[PDB]
Amino acid sequence: MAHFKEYQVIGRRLPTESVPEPKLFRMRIFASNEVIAKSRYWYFLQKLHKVKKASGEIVSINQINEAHPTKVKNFGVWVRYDSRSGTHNMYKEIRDVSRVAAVETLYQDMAARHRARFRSIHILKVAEIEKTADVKRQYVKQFLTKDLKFPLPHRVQKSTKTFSYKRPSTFY
Amino acid sequence: VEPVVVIDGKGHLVGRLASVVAKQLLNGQKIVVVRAEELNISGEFFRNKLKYHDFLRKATAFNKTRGPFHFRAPSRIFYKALRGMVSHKTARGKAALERLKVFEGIPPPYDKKKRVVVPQALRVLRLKPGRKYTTLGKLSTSVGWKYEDVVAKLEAKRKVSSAEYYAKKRAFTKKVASANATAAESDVAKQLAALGY
Amino acid sequence: AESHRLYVKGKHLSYQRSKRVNNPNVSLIKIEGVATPQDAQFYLGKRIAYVYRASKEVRGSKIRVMWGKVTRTHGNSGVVRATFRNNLPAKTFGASVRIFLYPSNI
Amino acid sequence: TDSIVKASNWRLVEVGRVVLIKKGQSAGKLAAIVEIIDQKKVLIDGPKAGVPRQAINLGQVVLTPLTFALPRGARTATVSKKWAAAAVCEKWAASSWAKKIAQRERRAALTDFERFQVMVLRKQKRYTVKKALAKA
Amino acid sequence: MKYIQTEQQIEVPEGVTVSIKSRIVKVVGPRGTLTKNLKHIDVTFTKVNNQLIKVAVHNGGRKHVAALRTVKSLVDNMITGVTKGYKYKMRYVYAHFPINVNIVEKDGAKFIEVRNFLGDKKIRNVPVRDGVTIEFSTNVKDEIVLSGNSVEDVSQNAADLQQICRVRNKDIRKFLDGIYVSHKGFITEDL
RNA sequence: AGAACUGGCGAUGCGGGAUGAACCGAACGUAGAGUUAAGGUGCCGGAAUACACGCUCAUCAGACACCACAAAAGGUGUUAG
RNA sequence: UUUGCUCCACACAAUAUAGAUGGAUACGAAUAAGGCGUCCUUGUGGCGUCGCUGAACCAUAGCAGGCUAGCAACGGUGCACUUGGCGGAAAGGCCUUGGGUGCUUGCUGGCGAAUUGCAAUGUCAUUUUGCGUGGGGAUAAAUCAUUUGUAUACGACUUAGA
Repeated sequence: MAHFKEYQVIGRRLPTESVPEPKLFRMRIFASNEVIAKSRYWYFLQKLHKVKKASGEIVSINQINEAHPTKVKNFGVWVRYDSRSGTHNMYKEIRDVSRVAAVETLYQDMAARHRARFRSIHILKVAEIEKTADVKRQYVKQFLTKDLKFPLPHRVQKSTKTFSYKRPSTFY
Repeated sequence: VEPVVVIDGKGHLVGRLASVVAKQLLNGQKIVVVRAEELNISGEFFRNKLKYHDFLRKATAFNKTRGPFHFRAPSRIFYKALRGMVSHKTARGKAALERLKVFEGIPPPYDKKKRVVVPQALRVLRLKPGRKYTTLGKLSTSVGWKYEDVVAKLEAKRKVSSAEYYAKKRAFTKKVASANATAAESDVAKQLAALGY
Repeated sequence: AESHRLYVKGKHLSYQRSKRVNNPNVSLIKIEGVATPQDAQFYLGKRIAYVYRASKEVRGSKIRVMWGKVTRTHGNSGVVRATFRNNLPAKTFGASVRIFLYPSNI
Repeated sequence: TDSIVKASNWRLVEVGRVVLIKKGQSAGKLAAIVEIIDQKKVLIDGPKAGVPRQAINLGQVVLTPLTFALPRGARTATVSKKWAAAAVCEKWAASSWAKKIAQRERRAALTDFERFQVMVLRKQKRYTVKKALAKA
Repeated sequence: MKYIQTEQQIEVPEGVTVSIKSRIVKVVGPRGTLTKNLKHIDVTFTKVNNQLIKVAVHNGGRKHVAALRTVKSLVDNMITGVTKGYKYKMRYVYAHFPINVNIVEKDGAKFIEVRNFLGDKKIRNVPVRDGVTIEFSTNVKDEIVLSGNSVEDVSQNAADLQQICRVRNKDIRKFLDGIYVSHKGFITEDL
């Protein structure tokens, strides 16, 4: 659609005479529209038990908005997927801009290295990094200093006109 | 708008230089590339060498009339690369060849006029901080170039002559620029400095 | 002004051929100075007549009337598919055709 | 005997760097860099404009040769009321670095009546040049 | 991990400072003045306190990373090559028969004309680059002075001068007449 | 190699995968305009060198399996767990 | 062989078109990078300015740019000559000095506009050649036949011949 947001999917199974108020399952599924998030909810929760699968109801479907988009810190999401050569329980600590943008950038990297299938990407708990010490990443702390200057080559010159006295160059 | 568009070879590529040119040659626009000796590529001289081991068939592999189809002389000829981007089999490219007056090095005095460039023709907008350098002057010399110290000498004679011409060309226009700031105290820069003039 | 002109000299591209199906009924006028389709909304609805001449004097010298009209937008570079009346050739065209700067919307 | 480096020193980006948006919905509006994210997409910030920050690439924003003294923190409206302390917008319209932008912007807003009576507003100065081309 | 900068404190004494523009470095020194072109690595220097040099080197995830150390070593070769120099004291340890080595002069190139080389009557005119003086034996038997003012102009030619008498059948243990480097010392004895 | 059912070819075109009587879409009325999927967007060839996020240095480069299949054992070319 | 052909000037008519409607505007080199101005002991120098593409400069005011005068002038632009330079890749151009004519909208008058009936690719441009006046300059070749035979299937190159 546009961007994988966050929704609130809550289940209750069958609050009837059989099992009055089971456990009320609730997670934080990250998906685009309100269609994929429903299936991934059943995909991440395959530990359900013998009741009925035809009872695909939602307690209160809504939309968990991005918590503080301007707040830029460090987060960690455990990457898990089952390929054909086995599996990989990975975990990155890349500096995320928001709290949901990490998932979008995850599809730009994991599919660029080990070719992660879209029907195998698992979503677990999202960790949060505030202080140092526990930070085992060097490339993250290096880019996070104070009053640091650096030159930047390469420049954009998007044009189509066949007339120029500028003599194109790259300086930024 | 303009009848003939002349493109200079001041640090230009090969296939990238004939990008928007293909859209012009199909329209019958005269475009000429000057200074073939001044051709740089954002690559390497290393790979660019083997141009004979895999370069021949389907004609008469020894003839002089119906044998090979060009591709001979310093790799083959920068002229062959421009044809492949134009519908040669149709007359939409046949008449284009009459417009495409690209020879070698110095053509008829067209470089002494307009030297407009194409945004995606230079290597300056396409070079990685660490990419090797390519020299056609050494590439042509690699396979035994004829006029090595001749062409380079002829080009040098024009650079010196232009240096003496640009000296007086920047002279008379200097008096105009100097009288462009001291003559704005009247009624010219007191009502035009708020509209764009 | 040593020249009179109320038209734009936009470079033509081609006509309406399609994949492997031929049906010359749509032109492909390309106006320079336009990079966005949103700026191609000024140039809508005008006579375009392709530049050519005749031979014998039948109207005054070498004049044979043609007609055309600017249609909707095309592509992303502000390409205009200004279809003509019926005189839609295919003789390897592509030139600065005369586009007619209104029949003013405003 | 000294080292002495010539130039080629581009405007270094650090904590506190006023920029400008050329492409996007906020094209033409002034912006600035308060907090640096990483070695990629800088976190710009428009002062007198009123627009939330977003992930904008370096291809849609360029640096400007103007510096100021402000801390590091992704916040906009703070850099607006206290802008009087570190003013630089007055120099933006004073220097001849951003005058080329309004040169084509204001000219396009001009009508045909104000773009036809300029020939006499350019010959009053040109006449003093013609006499200072051969005689002076 | 894509480093942003890898600055290195380069200790440069006064009197032998260099000129910095684009990618060209000037060698300033009383003992010969030479230049050097660098168009394959793309480096950039920055002055902040005359002696020390603090710059910014990007790209740290391929082969670059620390592309300052590979240049710093070359800088020292231009500083200690114009002051301390590089005198490769090579000793000619050979028996067999007294080889009559006579170096002649030709177009200021000084082609080493080796007459009667272990039974060979071939004149091997080895080209000698300018910027290095070559003498003979004075007090010590069999000794050649390779005192130059560069590295790629002295050591580069010395490698070709050593492997110029390569034999198909014979090699090194056939006769103890191999030209080996005794000690790669310098011109200045104190330094 | 030998059965039941079986979207086509056989007996059916046009478009498209460079090219294909066997695959996908479409079980063929005659113009124009508009709207999908498959197939695309430098030219050849009717189409934006339109944008953001990764990675690489090969004197056998690479860009659609079926369709003249390659595997195991290595290495001081690099990135991310 | 019914005095023709070439160069400058070009009456009245044809054969054209790969698309004319301000204008094809000369520094070179480099991109982990420059140009211009000023200063200086003239260099790998310093200071200042410019850069984010041609949306910048030049050019533009009268019937398809008409017929006059005055003021502001001793500039600028175009056609037709002469003197003084330069050019060897398809050179076939550029600039300067010394005269005359038309024009010269910075500012300031008068006359002219139409009847064409709101526009009709609404012409004042050019590839080549031939046929009528003549002001200059210049007074020619090849093939067949025959002869010589280095050449020779029928041809061509090398023959002789006032």
